[PDB]
Amino acid sequence: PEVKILVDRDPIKTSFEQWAKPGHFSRTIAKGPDTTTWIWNLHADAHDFDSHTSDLEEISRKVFSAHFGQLSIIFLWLSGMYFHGARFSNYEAWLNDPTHIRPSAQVVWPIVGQEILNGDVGGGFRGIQITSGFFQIWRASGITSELQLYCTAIGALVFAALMLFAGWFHYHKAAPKLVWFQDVESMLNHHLAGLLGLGSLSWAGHQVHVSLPINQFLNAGVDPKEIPLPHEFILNRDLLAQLYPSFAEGATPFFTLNWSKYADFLTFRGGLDPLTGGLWLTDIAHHHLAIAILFLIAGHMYRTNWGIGHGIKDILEAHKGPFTGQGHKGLYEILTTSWHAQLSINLAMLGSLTIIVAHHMYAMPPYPYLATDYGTQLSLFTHHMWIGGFLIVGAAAHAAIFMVRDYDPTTRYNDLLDRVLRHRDAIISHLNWVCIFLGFHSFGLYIHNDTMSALGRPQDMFSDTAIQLQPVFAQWIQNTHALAPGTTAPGATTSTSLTWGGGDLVSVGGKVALLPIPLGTADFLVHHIHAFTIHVTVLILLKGVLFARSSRLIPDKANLGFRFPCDGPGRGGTCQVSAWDHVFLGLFWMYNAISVVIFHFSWKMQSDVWGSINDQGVVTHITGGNFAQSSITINGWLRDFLWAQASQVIQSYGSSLSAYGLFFLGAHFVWAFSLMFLFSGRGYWQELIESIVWAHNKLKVAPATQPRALSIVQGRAVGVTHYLLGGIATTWAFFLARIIAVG
Amino acid sequence: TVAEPDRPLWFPGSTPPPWLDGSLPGDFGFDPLGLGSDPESLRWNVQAELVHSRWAMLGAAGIFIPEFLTKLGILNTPSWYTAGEQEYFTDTTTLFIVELVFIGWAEGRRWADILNPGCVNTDPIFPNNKLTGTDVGYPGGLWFDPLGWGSASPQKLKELRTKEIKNGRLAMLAVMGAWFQHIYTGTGPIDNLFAHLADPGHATIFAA
Amino acid sequence: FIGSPTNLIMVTSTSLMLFAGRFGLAPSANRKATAGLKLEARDSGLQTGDPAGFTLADTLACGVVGHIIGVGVVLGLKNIG
Amino acid sequence: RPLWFASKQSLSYLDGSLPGDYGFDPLGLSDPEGTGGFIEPRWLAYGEVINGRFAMLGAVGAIAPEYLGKVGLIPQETALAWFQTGVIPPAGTYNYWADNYTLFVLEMALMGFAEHRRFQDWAKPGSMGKQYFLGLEKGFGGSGNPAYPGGPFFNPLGFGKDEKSLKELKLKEVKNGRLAMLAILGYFIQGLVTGVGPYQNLLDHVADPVNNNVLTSLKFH
Amino acid sequence: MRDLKTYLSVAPVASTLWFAALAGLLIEINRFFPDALTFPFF
Ligand code: CLA
Ligand code: CLA
Ligand code: CLA
Ligand SMILES: CC1=C[C@H](O)CC(C)(C)[C@H]1/C=C/C(C)=C/C=C/C(C)=C/C=C/C=C(C)/C=C/C=C(C)/C=C/C1=C(C)C[C@H](O)CC1(C)C
Ligand code: SF4
Ligand SMILES: [Ca+2]
Repeated sequence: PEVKILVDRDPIKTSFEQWAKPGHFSRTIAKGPDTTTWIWNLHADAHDFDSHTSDLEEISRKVFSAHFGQLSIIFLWLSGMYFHGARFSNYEAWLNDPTHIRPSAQVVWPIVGQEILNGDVGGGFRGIQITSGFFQIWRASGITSELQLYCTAIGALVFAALMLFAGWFHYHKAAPKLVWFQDVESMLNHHLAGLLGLGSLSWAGHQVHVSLPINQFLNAGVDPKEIPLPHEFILNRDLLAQLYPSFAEGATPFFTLNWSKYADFLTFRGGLDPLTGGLWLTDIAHHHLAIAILFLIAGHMYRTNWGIGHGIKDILEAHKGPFTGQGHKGLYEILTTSWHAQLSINLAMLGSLTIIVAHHMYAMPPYPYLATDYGTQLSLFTHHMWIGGFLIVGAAAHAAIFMVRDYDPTTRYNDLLDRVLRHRDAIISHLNWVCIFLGFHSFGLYIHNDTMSALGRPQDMFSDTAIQLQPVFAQWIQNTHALAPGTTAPGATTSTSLTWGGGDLVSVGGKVALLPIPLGTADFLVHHIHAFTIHVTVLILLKGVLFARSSRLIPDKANLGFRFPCDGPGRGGTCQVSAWDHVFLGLFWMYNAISVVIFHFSWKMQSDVWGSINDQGVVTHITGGNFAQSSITINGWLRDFLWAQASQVIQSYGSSLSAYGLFFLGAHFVWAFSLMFLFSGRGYWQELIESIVWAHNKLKVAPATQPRALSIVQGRAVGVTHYLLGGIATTWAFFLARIIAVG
Repeated sequence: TVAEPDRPLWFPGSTPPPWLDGSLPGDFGFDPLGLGSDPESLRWNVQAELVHSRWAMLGAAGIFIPEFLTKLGILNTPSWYTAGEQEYFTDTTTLFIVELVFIGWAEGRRWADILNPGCVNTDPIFPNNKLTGTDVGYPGGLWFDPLGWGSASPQKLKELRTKEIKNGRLAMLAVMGAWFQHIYTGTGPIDNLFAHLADPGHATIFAA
Repeated sequence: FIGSPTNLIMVTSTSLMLFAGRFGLAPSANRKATAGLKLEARDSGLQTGDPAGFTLADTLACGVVGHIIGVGVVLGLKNIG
Repeated sequence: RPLWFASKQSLSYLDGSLPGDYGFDPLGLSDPEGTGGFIEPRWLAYGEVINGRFAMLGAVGAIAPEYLGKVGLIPQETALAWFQTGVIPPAGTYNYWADNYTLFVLEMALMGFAEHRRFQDWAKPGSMGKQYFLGLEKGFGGSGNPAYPGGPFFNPLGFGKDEKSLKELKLKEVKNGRLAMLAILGYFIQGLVTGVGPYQNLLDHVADPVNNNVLTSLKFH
Repeated sequence: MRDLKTYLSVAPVASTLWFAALAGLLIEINRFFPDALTFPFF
């Protein structure tokens, strides 16, 4: 009942015996290779811990140690970032003049004429321009010299070493026992308070002392090398008092509850900083302070050792109504004995969170000189969108894995899950109908507009000048947001973001940072397209999860497992009936949806937001507002978006962006190559390999390990992997070249 | 071999590795990484350590005695670090090649003996010479042991070999230290010694 | 700044909340909460010296929540008057 | 035997076999049940004793130079607060016979010899009375209990020939170690918020209790 | 050591070391004689 620390000593002794034996985990694999297929299997089941054994304790220990290893990898990656910024970057030159110099933190050695990639990025530097946005982060943190970057890189390297040692020590010397992993109340309490709340408090403390005074000096125009070091602001307090007088009293306002006196650096302004084009740092510090309070309070909910608290089992079992029987009874036991359930929930939540992060980050830019760095904005949005989509698809993959493997009503029975499995047919039928209806009305309208335009009947089109489909609800919501400050939210001076409205365009260095985004008929159509694609991919994934165990076609689908090619050509053909194949199709549909989303974002930003301001205030947008009138037809998307904006990438040859054109063509190649695997079957390839192997046998040069063709599931996996790589990489090259040449 | 279970150890209180039973001269049980576990690899490493020790002792002598000799106004050897480019009677490449063939001959003889003990002790020109040494790494003979100081009881030769290997390890560390000093500082080892002795409290690593 | 309205409000708030905690009136460490209406009796493990089973964790929690409510009330009052 | 804020689970493994056993382990770190690396109860007891010993040394030392800096011939420049000695260079430095960094390296070499020998005794008890060490190894044997090795070096005056005397002396030792330990925590936090020095802080407080903790809440530095 | 040698000769590790060496050799050859489109020696 009590929460305590439980471990076991020396479960596995570090050694090299198992290194010499490939595939120790599986007995048959340990025996040795008979055919080349063996090799692939060895990799396909490397991290499938729950299949190598059945003991929950061993699986948990392996998961914990692998987490430590991945954390070490992340720390090494961050240390590499900071070191490259410290040595192979023009960070100080960019710091002196942000808008003038293009950030760059990578140079290429001159070996085979590749030194052309070391382009003129400004600041007396030649390198490869970086769109990761690290320079903005370092500026917002208060880093001014390369000594600080060097120190951060060394510290991150040391922490990577510490993470690696922690993984080794916890798997081989002191491995926590199962009851330790199953203690979720204390885990939630610590993560809510110890990690998130305390970490946010720490970051707020840094921002108050380092970010605020340093960025204030930088924005005042002081040269970066003449600014006092970040530690001075802590030693002598009058340094802070000068910038913000309220530091003079020092803490006594905080303890007498005269918190209003801290209004100097703890504000609720909102909007953007007109000088840097980012959020007010005095708002971000207050943000993190409030977040710290909220999380430190929320991390005191679940009972651990002193009676006070909440039992998660009690909360779950206290909820149930007439429509769900005894719902929520038994879920606690399901979520504390199966790792795949937790993994699916967490993957779904993290994917949604990453998508929201992208949306909010281009909505109101949080870093200085980030809004006008168009390449950085576009790259960050697209990257986070793709990461979130992949995580969401993985959520379905692991939900199906749990359903096939760990779901068991005889021992762990849940009522809600049973009811869902009992009316899955109705669920999927209605979802199918919704998908069809959305597909017809979203895409069908595009086809209608295209046909009308081709027939010379623009008056019949679904456009802003013919038949309008105005998103009244979105317009009303953003109008309510624009009027919010001073009416419904009195304490805020500027609206949350400048996309809501209110005018007040914000520009920096002759470039538009942000301004109100209008919503019209084209926006309505593209939003409905988004809804259609999301619903179809959800249909695929949900159908894969629900029908994972059985269906009217194969009543014993669970016995075949989560991953398997088919069940033969019987019953008319049972190709791709497994849940893994449903994830395989969901990958294609997720790619479709995310590609359309990023295309919409890019074209809308270029057409109606990004651009150059002039002396009279006349905004010239990168694309002259052609989105509203050209995006309502497929021909416009093919002509005014793809054709028009591919000129930047295709011309990149002979310059520093030639690598982008090379990657454009190579991504096209890899994508077309994937179709080789996606369209064929392994029987033909095995038959051809037979003749090849005979040709080898004729010369006494045949391999002992017989070369078999790829398995069916492996063929599908290779096809989808190559398809995704090619498509995403060609879009990556297109976006980067376009926005670096035109931005 | 005389296995000494209770020999002094590099890390007092810890058991030495099984493969280090004190047979070799100068065995203190130091093998954290366990590089010498394999017997054949152990023999190869023993030979490598012996040759490294002898080369490094020669180098330490020829780097330090000459500079301790030129620091005092006795003669005028230049700095060892930059001694490679001061032009001699001929260019460096020809000297390198002529030196290479000779030392390659010697090292080939040594290699043949290492991988096949007692198979090259006889002189190929006059087959009545014969190196007396019967141990790999210890050729002996009139050439490499004219005085015959180390041909007595095995116990005496054991501690003499231990003396050899310990002096060799010291010389290896000395030569590496001279290199690292000259690259870190810009003076000679004797200059470093004199400066540090003048100011033992401040003239150290932490002066930069 | 001692005995002032803010100090008096925070005192009375924390004192009243802790007094509730020590007796019934609130979910103590040894007193379970059913649905906010009835309180059951349990032993949390940690033993108490106070006769009423008021544990150190209980007094810490009661004080903390008392300070939270006092801070909220005082800040609101000073915000409007 | 009085106990302070003990727990029923803590009372199980805290029976009184160790000096200063007041049953105070609400946290439960000394779990045996769960025993592990550095969490093993004997290691925790050893750490308590060693930390208390070092803290007693540091508490009698960090307060000394700025005491006798007021009384005696001792030079004014020589006597500084425990934080101005060069331990924290930003708060003040001093010019000794060495660089402060080579001082660290020398301190580290000596302390390393001592601490490595101590640990190798802890792991395999009695292993340091074997290998040579300019003699002196017969005095580095140990007594089975690592925290109390004894011998000619660590107990030359022969205190506590009988066992009870040793029991009560261990109790006094652990109590004084805890006192000095908490006092060093006080040193740290006082010198942080108050930034004057422990002895001068005591002197200016004992003039009158005007200098309360709440007074320093303004936090000048 | 023996097991380290064994694992150090397994297909992936051996292949990566071989290809790193080959890449370095080709890189150096190109560096010394870059922009070579014919064999002029004979
Ligand atoms: C440092 C010495 C060391 C040694 C000698 C061993 C030895 C062993 N470990 Mg172990 N381990 C170590 C460190 C070590 N480990 C560390 C630091 C961690 C924390 C991550 C772990 C965590 C760990 C776990 C969880 C497990 C083992 C297991 C094992 C045993 C099985 C074979 C094996 O190691 O896998 C194969 C050897 C490899 C080198 C595989 C590669 C793994 C690395 C992390 C890949 C690097 C990722 C890379 C950056 C990916 C990008 C690709 C890109 C480069 C193209 C074996 C006796 C397994 C076991 O005991 O089975 C019961 C077991 O499940 N270890
Ligand atoms: C924290 C996230 C997370 C974690 C911990 C896991 C963990 C796991 N997953 Mg999973 N998954 C995730 C996210 C995650 N997944 C996401 C986001 C998706 C959607 C794409 C999936 C979809 C998925 C499927 C379909 C399956 C799993 C499976 C598994 C299990 C075995 C995986 C394995 O080792 O096979 C081997 C792993 C490999 C061979 C590595 C693949 C290498 C990729 C394809 C190359 C990447 C290319 C690179 C990015 C760019 C090119 C570089 C190159 C040119 C050098 C394992 C427990 C398998 C299972 O059976 O579950 C039990 C399985 O069938 N996952
Ligand atoms: C092997 C014997 C040896 C000896 C006697 C010395 C002696 C000396 N070194 Mg040196 N050094 C050595 C090896 C040695 N070194 C090695 C192997 C390296 C490579 C890491 C260095 C790299 C080095 C540098 C970069 C510098 C010195 C310097 C110095 C001088 C001042 C000490 C100092 O501050 O640096 C500290 C040196 C170290 C921390 C490395 C020494 C560690 C090795 C393992 C030797 C350990 C000693 C050994 C156990 C006992 C020796 C036996 C006997 C001679 C007493 C001093 C006279 C400094 C100088 O020039 O003076 C101004 C200086 O800048 N050394
Ligand atoms: C037990 C427990 C468990 C349960 O269950 C719960 C709870 C209650 C939580 C807990 C708690 C605990 C605690 C609190 C502890 C603390 C500790 C400390 C403070 C230590 C120190 C400790 C401390 C220490 C060692 C110290 C040491 C010191 C020294 C050496 C010093 C030195 C010096 C000096 C002199 C002066 C100069 O000028 C400087 C220097 C150089 C610096
Ligand atoms: S074509 Fe392939 S997947 Fe389809 S039934 Fe036949 S073997 Fe199975
Ligand atoms: Ca325990």
